[PDB]
Amino acid sequence: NSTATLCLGHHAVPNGTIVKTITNDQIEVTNATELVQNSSIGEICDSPHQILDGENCTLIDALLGDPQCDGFQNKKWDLFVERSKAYSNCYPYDVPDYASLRSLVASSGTLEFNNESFNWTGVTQNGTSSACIRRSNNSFFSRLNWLTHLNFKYPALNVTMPNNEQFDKLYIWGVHHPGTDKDQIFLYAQSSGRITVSTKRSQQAVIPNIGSRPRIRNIPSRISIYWTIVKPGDILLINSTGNLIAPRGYFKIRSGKSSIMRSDAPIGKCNSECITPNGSIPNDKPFQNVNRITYGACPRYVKQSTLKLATGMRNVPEGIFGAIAGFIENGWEGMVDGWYGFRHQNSEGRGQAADLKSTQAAIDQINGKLNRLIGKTNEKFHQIEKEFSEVEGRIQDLEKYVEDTKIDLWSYNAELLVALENQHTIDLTDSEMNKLFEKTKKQLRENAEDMGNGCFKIYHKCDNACIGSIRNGTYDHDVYRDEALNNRFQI
Amino acid sequence: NSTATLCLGHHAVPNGTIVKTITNDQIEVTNATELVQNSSIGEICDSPHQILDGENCTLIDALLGDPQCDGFQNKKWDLFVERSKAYSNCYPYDVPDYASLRSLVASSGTLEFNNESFNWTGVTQNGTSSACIRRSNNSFFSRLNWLTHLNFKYPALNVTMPNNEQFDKLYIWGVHHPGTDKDQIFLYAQSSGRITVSTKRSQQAVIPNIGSRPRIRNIPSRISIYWTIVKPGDILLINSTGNLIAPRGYFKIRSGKSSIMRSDAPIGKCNSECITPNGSIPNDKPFQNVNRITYGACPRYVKQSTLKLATGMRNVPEGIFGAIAGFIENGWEGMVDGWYGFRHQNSEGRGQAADLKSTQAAIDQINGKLNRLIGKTNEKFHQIEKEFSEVEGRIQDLEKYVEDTKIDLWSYNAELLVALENQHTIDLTDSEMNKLFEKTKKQLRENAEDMGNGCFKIYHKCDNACIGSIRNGTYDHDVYRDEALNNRFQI
Amino acid sequence: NSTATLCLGHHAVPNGTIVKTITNDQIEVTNATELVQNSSIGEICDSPHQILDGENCTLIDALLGDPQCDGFQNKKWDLFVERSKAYSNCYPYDVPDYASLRSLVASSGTLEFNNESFNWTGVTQNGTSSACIRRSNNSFFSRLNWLTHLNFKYPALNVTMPNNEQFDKLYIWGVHHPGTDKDQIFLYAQSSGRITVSTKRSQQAVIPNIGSRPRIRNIPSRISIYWTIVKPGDILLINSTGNLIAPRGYFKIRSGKSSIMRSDAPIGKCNSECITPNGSIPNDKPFQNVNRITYGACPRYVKQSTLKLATGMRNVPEGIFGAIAGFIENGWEGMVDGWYGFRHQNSEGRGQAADLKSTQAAIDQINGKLNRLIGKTNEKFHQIEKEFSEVEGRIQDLEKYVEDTKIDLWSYNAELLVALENQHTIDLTDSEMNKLFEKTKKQLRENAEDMGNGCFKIYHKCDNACIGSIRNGTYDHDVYRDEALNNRFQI
Ligand SMILES: *[C@@H]1O[C@H](CO)[C@@H](O[C@@H]2O[C@H](CO)[C@@H](O)[C@H](O)[C@H]2NC(C)=O)[C@H](O)[C@H]1NC(C)=O
Ligand SMILES: *[C@@H]1O[C@H](CO)[C@@H](O[C@@H]2O[C@H](CO)[C@@H](O)[C@H](O)[C@H]2NC(C)=O)[C@H](O)[C@H]1NC(C)=O
Ligand SMILES: *[C@@H]1O[C@H](CO)[C@@H](O[C@@H]2O[C@H](CO)[C@@H](O)[C@H](O)[C@H]2NC(C)=O)[C@H](O)[C@H]1NC(C)=O
Ligand SMILES: *[C@@H]1O[C@H](CO)[C@@H](O)[C@H](O)[C@H]1NC(C)=O
Ligand SMILES: *[C@@H]1O[C@H](CO)[C@@H](O)[C@H](O)[C@H]1NC(C)=O
Ligand SMILES: *[C@@H]1O[C@H](CO)[C@@H](O)[C@H](O)[C@H]1NC(C)=O
Ligand SMILES: *[C@@H]1O[C@H](CO)[C@@H](O)[C@H](O)[C@H]1NC(C)=O
Ligand SMILES: *[C@@H]1O[C@H](CO)[C@@H](O)[C@H](O)[C@H]1NC(C)=O
Ligand SMILES: *[C@@H]1O[C@H](CO)[C@@H](O)[C@H](O)[C@H]1NC(C)=O
Ligand SMILES: *[C@@H]1O[C@H](CO)[C@@H](O)[C@H](O)[C@H]1NC(C)=O
Ligand SMILES: *[C@@H]1O[C@H](CO)[C@@H](O)[C@H](O)[C@H]1NC(C)=O
Ligand SMILES: *[C@@H]1O[C@H](CO)[C@@H](O)[C@H](O)[C@H]1NC(C)=O
Ligand SMILES: *[C@@H]1O[C@H](CO)[C@@H](O)[C@H](O)[C@H]1NC(C)=O
Ligand SMILES: *[C@@H]1O[C@H](CO)[C@@H](O)[C@H](O)[C@H]1NC(C)=O
Ligand SMILES: *[C@@H]1O[C@H](CO)[C@@H](O)[C@H](O)[C@H]1NC(C)=O
Ligand SMILES: *[C@@H]1O[C@H](CO)[C@@H](O)[C@H](O)[C@H]1NC(C)=O
Ligand SMILES: *[C@@H]1O[C@H](CO)[C@@H](O)[C@H](O)[C@H]1NC(C)=O
Ligand SMILES: *[C@@H]1O[C@H](CO)[C@@H](O)[C@H](O)[C@H]1NC(C)=O
Ligand SMILES: *[C@@H]1O[C@H](CO)[C@@H](O)[C@H](O)[C@H]1NC(C)=O
Ligand SMILES: *[C@@H]1O[C@H](CO)[C@@H](O)[C@H](O)[C@H]1NC(C)=O
Ligand SMILES: *[C@@H]1O[C@H](CO)[C@@H](O)[C@H](O)[C@H]1NC(C)=O
Ligand SMILES: *[C@@H]1O[C@H](CO)[C@@H](O)[C@H](O)[C@H]1NC(C)=O
Ligand SMILES: *[C@@H]1O[C@H](CO)[C@@H](O)[C@H](O)[C@H]1NC(C)=O
Ligand SMILES: *[C@@H]1O[C@H](CO)[C@@H](O)[C@H](O)[C@H]1NC(C)=O
Repeated sequence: NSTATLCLGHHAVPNGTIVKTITNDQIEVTNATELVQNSSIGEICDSPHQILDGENCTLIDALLGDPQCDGFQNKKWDLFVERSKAYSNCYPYDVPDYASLRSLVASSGTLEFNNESFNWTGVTQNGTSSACIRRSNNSFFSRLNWLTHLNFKYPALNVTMPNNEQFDKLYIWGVHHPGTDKDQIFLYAQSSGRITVSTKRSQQAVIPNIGSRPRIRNIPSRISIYWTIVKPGDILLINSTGNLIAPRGYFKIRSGKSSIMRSDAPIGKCNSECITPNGSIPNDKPFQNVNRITYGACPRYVKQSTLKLATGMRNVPEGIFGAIAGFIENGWEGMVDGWYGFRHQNSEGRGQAADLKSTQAAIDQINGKLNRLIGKTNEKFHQIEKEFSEVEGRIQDLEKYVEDTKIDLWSYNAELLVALENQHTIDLTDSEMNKLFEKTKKQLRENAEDMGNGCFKIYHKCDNACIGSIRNGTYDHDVYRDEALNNRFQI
Repeated sequence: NSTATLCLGHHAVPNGTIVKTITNDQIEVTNATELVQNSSIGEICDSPHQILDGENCTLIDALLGDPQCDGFQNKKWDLFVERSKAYSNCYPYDVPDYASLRSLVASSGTLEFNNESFNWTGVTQNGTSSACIRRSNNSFFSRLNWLTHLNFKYPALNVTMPNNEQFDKLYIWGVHHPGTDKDQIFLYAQSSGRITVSTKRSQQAVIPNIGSRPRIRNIPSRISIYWTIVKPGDILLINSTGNLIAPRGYFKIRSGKSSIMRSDAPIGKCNSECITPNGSIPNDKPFQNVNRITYGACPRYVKQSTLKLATGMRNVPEGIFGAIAGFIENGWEGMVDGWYGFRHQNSEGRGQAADLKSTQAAIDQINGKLNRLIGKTNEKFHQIEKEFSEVEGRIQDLEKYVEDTKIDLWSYNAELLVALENQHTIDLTDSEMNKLFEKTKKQLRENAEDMGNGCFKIYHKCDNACIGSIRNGTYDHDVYRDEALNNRFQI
Repeated sequence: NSTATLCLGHHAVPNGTIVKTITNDQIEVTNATELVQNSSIGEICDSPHQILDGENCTLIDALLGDPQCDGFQNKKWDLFVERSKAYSNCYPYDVPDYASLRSLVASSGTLEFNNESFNWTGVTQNGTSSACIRRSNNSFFSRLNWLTHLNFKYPALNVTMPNNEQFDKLYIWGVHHPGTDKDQIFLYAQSSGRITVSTKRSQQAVIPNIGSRPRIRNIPSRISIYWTIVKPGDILLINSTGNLIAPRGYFKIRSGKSSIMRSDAPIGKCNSECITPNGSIPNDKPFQNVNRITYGACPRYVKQSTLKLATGMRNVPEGIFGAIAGFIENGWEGMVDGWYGFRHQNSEGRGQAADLKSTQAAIDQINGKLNRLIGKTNEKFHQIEKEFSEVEGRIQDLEKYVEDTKIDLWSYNAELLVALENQHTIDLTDSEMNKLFEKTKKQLRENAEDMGNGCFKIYHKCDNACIGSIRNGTYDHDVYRDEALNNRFQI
């Protein structure tokens, strides 16, 4: 009562959160934040990326000109979205290395088509069919020109088209495989058939194959689709003695941030940077567990479903410096205006006051970590395919291995980051507590002794103004030293 | 002698181990554990994975039905093991994209075969040869049907088989390349030859090639092998005007954890989760240096041959807090019952006692690290090939680049992990020493002074019970304070 | 004046450097070092790697024997350098899977050619042309043998060459595609044409294709190039009924550290381990931002343009322990002979002296980090291509994805490394300051008090020798204790 008590302490909360550290699988901190995005809003937002809903059409079909896809002529996109309900409703076709054509078009991001006046003298043009109905009338692929005999003849062709432009030209064309020699003759006069299209730096030579294939919408014949790119100064040369499905011009081909994604998520009227096939996801967090397939500024895909980053000190209700959860027995739930503070007992009563500077010092360091982690995601656009409908073997093994390797390495980085950061956050908060204790100890000089539990026995009368002077660093120890020394060193 | 001495200290061992840290390439700790598995027991354990020793046969040969491999019919496996002594002893064949077929079968993990009744009217069946001897009699691939002319004719074929099942069908078939036009005629009547097998979504068209190839076991002709997968609702259509080696049915194809590995390690009767081509390896450690090729729950392959994780404090025989290898000059080899402790000298003699709580605190943190690192390996099954017998160029460059990239990134993670963990382990053990010293200092209050080497000069008579009271935290400093103050502050 | 003052402190500089840490985006340290190499000297040094400047020739052209490339016969290289000004000046040719052939030759690293005596009876040899002029005379590819009819006939060929050597043989050959049936007849008698070259383990069957292609230097015909590798015990068998461009022997094929790089950097007379297409770069730093394409012992490519590693303490002009930028208000710019030191004031004046041991302790730890980071780069030779002139789709997507994945993971490692190291460097330097303060405090025992700003009020007369005794650890506190106690505990 000719003394006072001044206790240093830290807050605590009733609702702590369990986090992982380097040394401990489960340690409770006052607060934490989730680093793995685990949910989607279920819609693909139409902003800020130019979305193109394929709806009933695949990219290839819109490219070829299946009547169902006429509304897609000359469209551009940042992301083309293919629905699984999609289906082709024209002449049956295949594409050798389909995936590569789909990819290069997707990545180009435009269906811009220019018509070119090819010299088809000696042949019938605009071939038409019952399996490809447009406006209730028999039609064909809008971008392709089906050549047939004219007056029962079909001469050799040797037509050229030069690229005298400042850009690349993308040609799409194909070969017809009739189901019967009857049809071969009926359509092309001759029995055989041969197609050869060349440039200065390439040649693709195709030999038709008459034969039966299982009928698709009642058609047993097939078209095989091919592409060739012609650069400025180069020339397209197309030779044919049969079966040639002719281009009507070229597609502009670009390089940019365009791509394509398989999804059945509906398009919504909203704005979100990151798109997955499950829908758009917020990109505030650095990691996500929604889908390895993403487009835009996205958190990185990891295996974990949750990773909590501590944003507060260890919670001790009721560190390397040994203050928090050490010589200070527990935290103060009644301290809600700061993280660290003072409790005192003197002649005028018992009080509690937060220390702002130590509180702010810890908060700033924690916000420093958050600043490095939150809202810093990176943009990816066209990548590789990561889900597959058919067995292909080698190349598919490689593609899957690459993505699995990547994911394990990112999942490792995420796990280690959080464990290291959390160990460090618990240590820095213990350190700020220790610094406050140490600073106060030095202030008191010979006027007080450390009771070993964060409390100082102050060996002189110390009213509220006196305690206040200690808390704001204006305590003059010389004023009380004589009083304190006599109380300390007596019998 | 009207005083006592109490010294704080830590153990040390005669046999220290050198580890790496962030700041030091070679620092000695009391104990460490090896994180890189560097040895195999030389055998592939037959448990707990279903092992299939190919012995004399490659997977493809067991698939085709080389008489040598009859015992393999309809077998399943988790891991198929190909021996290098393996060799084919039937009709000479090649497979275009051999590696992809080998892969998809390996990954499927079953040789389950169902026979199908194909309508081969107009042809001779069960063709047979001298290069493929079964039961001492001329035979052929058990799963293939060699068609030849019947009565010197060989009509067009147009046979269908539909998939009306709930699963995929895998068809294996092939084309015969006779060495002479003589043989072409002798076998198939006609001079030419043509094979076309189709589904609703595919077509593979093959044209035979008569010609001589260097004789393998005296045969200059060859079979080329092909495969096609037919899904539910789809149909196989096979057209042929020559040279068709016919399937006798389909293989069930599955998806699972199956794979294949090249090794000459004998199969042992033992249980081990992780298999390498050198033999099975323990998977307690997180890393391994045995082989980049693995199967099962395996440590990750890294380049280092050794990485030691400190599991004890710095060894100081004869840190950031400056206690261990700092103001405490050395450790105590005579302390074998704890890591940290007390030595005293008083009127009753000199003694040493371990402090359990500080010892346990360091041990728990170290076990926390071990828990994150030991026995936590991850399962990989079918991957990519990582050793190659032939030059292939581009794709092989990519496969090698991917694995080399992966390995360097894991080797980096391993190196950094151990350096960080070791720096931290040395620091946390120094910290526990410091906390014990600090706690003891506070206990003694004004009754003792810090001599600067971890020892306290206690300024009062302190018998064994008194020293004991300090060690178990029951020391009442008020009892001795008058005695201590008078001894401290005299002349 | 019956007292002295002894202040503990650390240096500071006028020219600090901003670095990143875990908790702070911008913190000033006394010194830092750059970890990202951002510049090239613009030349490719001809040492210590054997450089081969392709100059006007591509690797393939030197391989085939384009007259322009005669000087390259049988050359070896560590790194072949292709110039963009390069051009072919012989018979127009293409290579299917050009990139794979270029790669395997590059990786082999030799143009060693042995001539082989093939039995070409029944044919004319040494075919020659106007598009391939050597010594002012019509010539051909030096390594190829253009076969034509002899006396208007051209029999079937069935020539063998066996590998009875201890090494692999690499055969290069090709097929001629005449522009007219006229030329086909003129050159090869027959109308058709067929080439089939085989080994015991392979067969490549080619069918020529008569037709027009856009003329390259006035030639509309083309040669297609192929390769086959024959191992010891195996045999080359080449059948042909037309159009065969024959090999004149084989290339030795090796395995080693050879590769190829596209660059327009001039070759310089200098020595540098690391080569990029921009020129050689120093490899002292662990990372580089110059080019993802490298050869030799190179720093790793990362995205950042700069990463500064702190090599000094926090700069405080005018940490977890709270000494530097904590209870010590600022550093001393006037201390240029050490990092930590003593300032005193006594009867004889005011002085400053560096403490070497604490200075050396921090410097050693920092050099420990530098030793792990500086001059430890790793050797890579032949890798994958990373820049592309044509759209290819799938495989190119995979190659680009792999490199982009790798780069992001290394850029992550670099960013985290520096942030962790810097946080730790700032903390260890604060720790050394704290240890020095703590050690000094203990030395002084009851003779001094901590004023709270790193300074001790020493309560006795302490001349220069006395202060000196404190700095070199020979201070005997017992000598002054009576004097000090009386001054401390008075009124
Ligand atoms: C080969 O066989 C298939 C199936 O038996 C034939 O295709 C069928 O043709 C009939 C008309 O005769 C159609 O009604 C069926 O719908 C077809 N089935 C399928 C699965 O496409 C085919 O015509 C035969 N080939 C030849 C040349 O006759
Ligand atoms: C092409 O040449 C090869 C090798 O000279 C011939 O193959 C040989 O045929 C004889 C029989 O006449 C066998 O005894 C040899 O063992 C064969 N050698 C090899 C390497 O296979 C082949 O017959 C020739 N082609 C033709 C059509 O006669
Ligand atoms: C196919 O057309 C091309 C271009 O019209 C022809 O190639 C030209 O041939 C003339 C000679 O008649 C040359 O002067 C031109 O330089 C050639 N142009 C190109 C682009 O190569 C080609 O001859 C035609 N095919 C046939 C069989 O006549
Ligand atoms: C703890 O409770 C408070 C008050 O209800 C709340 O604001 C805070 O978010 C809670 N913390 C956690 C981690 O849920
Ligand atoms: C928990 O931490 C996060 C991140 O700093 C913050 O947004 C949230 O407000 C905190 N919760 C409380 C109750 O302070
Ligand atoms: C898509 O096709 C379905 C039939 O499969 C049809 O009902 C629907 O109206 C089509 N949608 C559009 C936009 O054409
Ligand atoms: C074919 O149809 C297109 C438009 O559908 C037309 O521009 C073109 O002139 C037609 N060709 C012929 C030969 O009539
Ligand atoms: C393929 O089979 C059908 C039925 O005979 C028919 O297209 C034809 O006969 C066969 N192909 C050839 C090239 O003869
Ligand atoms: C996203 O879709 C995948 C299937 O493509 C599914 O496995 C995953 O659970 C989905 N995620 C969410 C959050 O719905
Ligand atoms: C320090 O506390 C005393 C006591 O209440 C007060 O009078 C004084 O204004 C404070 N000083 C500062 C700088 O706030
Ligand atoms: C040190 O020696 C003891 C006793 O022989 C032994 O148990 C221990 O394993 C040794 N430590 C090392 C790292 O070898
Ligand atoms: C060394 O550490 C390992 C891991 O904690 C432990 O298994 C072993 O018993 C330790 N050795 C000694 C001698 O304590
Ligand atoms: C495997 O083949 C060798 C001959 O190459 C033979 O000696 C051995 O008995 C065969 N093993 C089996 C299991 O058939
Ligand atoms: C061919 O042999 C199999 C069994 O080896 C038999 O089931 C089949 O009936 C035979 N075919 C003919 C046409 O005899
Ligand atoms: C290939 O060479 C041999 C020997 O003459 C024979 O098979 C045939 O004559 C050649 N091929 C063709 C298609 O003529
Ligand atoms: C495992 O096999 C590889 C060769 O495939 C060899 O380089 C390596 O040394 C072997 N490891 C052991 C531990 O035997
Ligand atoms: C503390 O030590 C004293 C002295 O030996 C002993 O009597 C007492 O039982 C100890 N207290 C505890 C709680 O063990
Ligand atoms: C600071 O200045 C000194 C003297 O000019 C110089 O040697 C040193 O390199 C400078 N530090 C930096 C980081 O530029
Ligand atoms: C800065 O640090 C680097 C690396 O230790 C060193 O080379 C350089 O001399 C230092 N600069 C000064 C001025 O000490
Ligand atoms: C390379 O070709 C150019 C013409 O394109 C020529 O001027 C130059 O002399 C050539 N250089 C060599 C080394 O042949
Ligand atoms: C073809 O030319 C080469 C050298 O240019 C010569 O060795 C060879 O004998 C010639 N061939 C003939 C058939 O003259
Ligand atoms: C290709 O076109 C040109 C011009 O007629 C010529 O080479 C030939 O007629 C065509 N090809 C065939 C195989 O007829
Ligand atoms: C190196 O070359 C690349 C283009 O290949 C260029 O983007 C980069 O800026 C160059 N780097 C330097 C340091 O010149
Ligand atoms: C310590 O300092 C004193 C005072 O100058 C000096 O006489 C003595 O030689 C020093 N001791 C050592 C070991 O350098």
